[PDB]
Amino acid sequence: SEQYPVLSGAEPFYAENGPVGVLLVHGFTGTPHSMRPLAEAYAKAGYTVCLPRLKGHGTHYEDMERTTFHDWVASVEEGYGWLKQRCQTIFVTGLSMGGTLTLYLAEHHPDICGIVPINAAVDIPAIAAGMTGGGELPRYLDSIGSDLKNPDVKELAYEKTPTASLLQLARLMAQTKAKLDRIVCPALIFVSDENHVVPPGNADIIFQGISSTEKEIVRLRNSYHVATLDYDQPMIIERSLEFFAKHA
Repeated sequence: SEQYPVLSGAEPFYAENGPVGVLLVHGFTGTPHSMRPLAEAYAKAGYTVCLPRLKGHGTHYEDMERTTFHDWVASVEEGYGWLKQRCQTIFVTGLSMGGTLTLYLAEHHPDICGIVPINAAVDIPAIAAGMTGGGELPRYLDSIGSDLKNPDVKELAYEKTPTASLLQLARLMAQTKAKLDRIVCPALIFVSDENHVVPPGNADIIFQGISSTEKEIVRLRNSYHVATLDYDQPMIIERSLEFFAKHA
């Protein structure tokens, strides 16, 4: 149970429109802020939209510290269920760990129409390494800002990362990576060529691992990791809309 109140800007976003739905998943220590411009664009295009707030996110990092990856999965599952009550057709898109959760969801549901992971994380060796090796880490790691090309964007995210939450992320990534072959729905995979957080190599692990018969990669050349708020935002939105229309 969250002990801290939800912060302004971190609210989930819902829009009831047509029978085709899009689930949007934000990232680790992040908030719905990172996916909001996408959610709004898709809503305006006539899609039913669900952008949930991950448990322990958008409140306080102490809440986050208390969560496990199961809680984050449950938050996304709640959004899937909300769409299930309203939509004949469901797409899922997500940034970073949101992309990881997008893959995870496609691995455990048979009726997802398509996925759009954006810089999804499935293998970050430094993380598991540090959780089981190296020296003892502080309880909280200091955030020093978001990986963005555009300097004038401020992402709404925690100023500290609970180290305990890193193990949860590592477990989520490991279990998602192991089950990639269960994914059969069409996939549009975005990857930033320059990325200082997730190795772009992850996109290939995903591309090769999934069983999808229709899969594509779009390499973004004008964005860093937080691409949804970076210069390539218009392309991400446009290509995603084309993807939704192609498969619905």
